[PDB]
Amino acid sequence: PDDRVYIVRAQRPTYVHWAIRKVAPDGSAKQISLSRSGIQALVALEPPEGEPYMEILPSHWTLAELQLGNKWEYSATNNCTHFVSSITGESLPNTGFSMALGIGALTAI
Repeated sequence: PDDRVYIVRAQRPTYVHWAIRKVAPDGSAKQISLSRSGIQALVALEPPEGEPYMEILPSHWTLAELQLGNKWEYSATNNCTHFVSSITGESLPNTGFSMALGIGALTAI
């Protein structure tokens, strides 16, 4: 019940990565966003990366965690901003796609 959950923002070289992070009382953290396996984008845990942008509800974590391993169809109009916004209801600037790299910008697992 003491877990805190945030939208986090990580500036990457070609685009802005958005994620959801859960921080435990002991300061350990988990983070979910979009990654890829080869050419397949997907929802995945990732190392905590980036700066807290906005605190949100614990229930938002559950929504993200329930999507782990789902496929994602990655595009200019469907990227990490949309993943986070669809969970949280928060508007984020559509900064979350790399025109130069497209899906290549996502971290490989």
